[PDB]
Amino acid sequence: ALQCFCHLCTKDNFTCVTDGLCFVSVTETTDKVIHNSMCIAEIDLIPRDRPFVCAPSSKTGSVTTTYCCNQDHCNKI
Amino acid sequence: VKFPQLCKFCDVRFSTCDNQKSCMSNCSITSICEKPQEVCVAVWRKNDENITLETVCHDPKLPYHDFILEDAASPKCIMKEKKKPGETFFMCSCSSDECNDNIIF
Amino acid sequence: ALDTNYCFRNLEENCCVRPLYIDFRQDLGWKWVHEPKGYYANFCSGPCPYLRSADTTHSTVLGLYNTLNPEASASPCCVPQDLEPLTILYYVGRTPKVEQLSNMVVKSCKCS
Amino acid sequence: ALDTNYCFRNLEENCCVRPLYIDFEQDLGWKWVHEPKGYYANFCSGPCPYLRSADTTHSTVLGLYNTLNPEASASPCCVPQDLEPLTILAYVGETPKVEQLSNMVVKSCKCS
Amino acid sequence: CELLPVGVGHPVQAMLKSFTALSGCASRGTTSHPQEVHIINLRKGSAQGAREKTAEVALHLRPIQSLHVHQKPLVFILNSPQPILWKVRTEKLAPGVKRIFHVVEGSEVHFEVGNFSKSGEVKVETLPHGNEHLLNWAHHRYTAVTSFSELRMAHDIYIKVGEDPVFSETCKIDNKFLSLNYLASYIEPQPSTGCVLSGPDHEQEVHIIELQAPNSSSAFQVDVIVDLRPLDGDIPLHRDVVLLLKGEKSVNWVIKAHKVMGKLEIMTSDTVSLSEDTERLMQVSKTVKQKLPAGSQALIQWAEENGFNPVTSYTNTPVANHFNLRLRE
Repeated sequence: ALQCFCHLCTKDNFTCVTDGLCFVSVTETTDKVIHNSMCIAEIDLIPRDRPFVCAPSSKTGSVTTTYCCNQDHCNKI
Repeated sequence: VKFPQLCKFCDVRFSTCDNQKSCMSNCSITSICEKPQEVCVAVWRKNDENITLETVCHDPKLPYHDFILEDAASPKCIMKEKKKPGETFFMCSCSSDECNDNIIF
Repeated sequence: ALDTNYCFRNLEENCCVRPLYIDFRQDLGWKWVHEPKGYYANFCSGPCPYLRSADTTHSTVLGLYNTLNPEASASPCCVPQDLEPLTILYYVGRTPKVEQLSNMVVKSCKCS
Repeated sequence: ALDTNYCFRNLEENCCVRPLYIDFEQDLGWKWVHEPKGYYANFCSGPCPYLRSADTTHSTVLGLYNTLNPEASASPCCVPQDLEPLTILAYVGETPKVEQLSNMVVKSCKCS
Repeated sequence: CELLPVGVGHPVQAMLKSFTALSGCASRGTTSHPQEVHIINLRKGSAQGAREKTAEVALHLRPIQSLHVHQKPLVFILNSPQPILWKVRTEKLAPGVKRIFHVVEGSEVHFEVGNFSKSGEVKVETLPHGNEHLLNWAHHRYTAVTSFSELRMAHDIYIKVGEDPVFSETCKIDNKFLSLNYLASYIEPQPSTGCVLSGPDHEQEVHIIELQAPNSSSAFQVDVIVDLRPLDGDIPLHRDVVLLLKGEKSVNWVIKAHKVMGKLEIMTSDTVSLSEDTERLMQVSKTVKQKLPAGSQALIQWAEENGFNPVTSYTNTPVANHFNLRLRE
């Protein structure tokens, strides 16, 4: 399946295999930045036409860039 | 991956909005455009004493009822002075979430 | 267990199900759900004392440990055990679709 | 995955596996297990932000609600996912027993 | 479903695995002595099927819980009533540590890690059968014993080299002495009862395995290991399988399916931890914790009411903590 970076997987060295999408979210806090790169499977994509998890999630107060890409090892921006 | 947009899918309907700077579509159904390239467009015809509103996703690079949107990338819907023979034809193009649901004249 | 009937009938101070109503729009921000427009998600809260519907051996051990040393803060927490599906309706263009989001309704809770 | 490898080498605050060594007889009143005198149990601790290993749709929905409902006091609690067994040298009358004790050490803590 | 003893042809085989040592001792007094001494007094097993072939017995080493790496010389006096081939599966052991293997005539040393073979040795010596005489031999050439052990016929031997300070400064043989740092793991057959309803399906298979006792004398949760493999050969198989596991007590099932591909569904009343190897090869569904009914017929009709029919076979095992299942091609 697809090849995405899992910023929390060490055994496979930051490489998670998914049949859904690569998920990269950058959170901008007042003193730190957190990048949650993870694999999202097909059944977790609901609705498939426009999943809410991968749907845009830009809220007020926090400059969060939710971002799902489709290529292999693309979830890095 | 750019995903579809959130436009109302109301088709043929009857509304009582006119002579207003802005008004709401009164539609009850916010829908996900079936294809990522579609945009929200609302058509407003005022025939005699009958006013009909129809609002659905539109494929900008294609004519719906033989017309072209000049501002298909706009975020908010603005009704422009469309011309038809003896028909107060109006159409707006917006490219945000549920933007066709709010209508500004 | 700490099921719906028990937790919503008799007031308890330990882990249990607490009332919760979530509307897809005013709180979650979802703008694309047709019917229903709300549901009782429910959730589990309430501290876990020792010997309260043990989850696993590690939870039992931590409960006893805290009983003998509550100051450690290494105790089982309030965690859902059973979940049930939810059915919604969504409009894909002019052709509406009804889909069921599984594991949405919690029926009970356990200490872990 | 949130396990010992990443949690221990990083000063993580969220859900993860944290160190825990428990002396059986001293800290549990367990004289029935003669060896080991103690073992590393580990435990699950930390808050759960949005999209941190949430197992189910219910967990994600509760996390989203808490994110948009800061004071709702309904967020997922850190819980152990997979545990490994521990080997014990039990004493039954006069005969020592070597029994493989299960769910004794936590190696994966999730937000559920 | 006629309840009959489980034979060789049954698709489910149950085993019981335990760690036992006939006798032994230990001592921390070898701190002053230059080398540690460890003795494995093997004994002929109760099985009468060993006539011609010489059994191969392995060895597993680990630094004790208080040590990360063990480097002190490790002398293994391996008395063997019959010829045996010896494998040395080390772990966390520094190179260059001499491993002298005083073995009887006809016995040798074999390395799965041959690096220590340059320092390993194979000595042929006459050693007494008795443990007491055998211990006397060690002091007459080494002056102390770091640890002593007596074990019966087996195939593996777990040793955690290291001097535990809890033990004594002197060694005395006691049949009731046992410790984690020196153990021998054994496996024994476990008879079971059940019935076979349908033959081996090429698309979907369902077998019932009922466990009563995990062979635990304690009052906590233990592990039961499910082993799934092809009937014969090393050829991977593609199949769908649903397993109905019933445990009377609190157990933590462990799934180890080797050389299997496809889909797997496990429905059981007790928590399950899946082996890493089995997870990758097969799409094992996440089990739902459902209180199953009681009785063979109830479970059969229960599943038949959930669409998982026909059920391949039914099994019932009173006592075990290790289950095996073989898939027919």
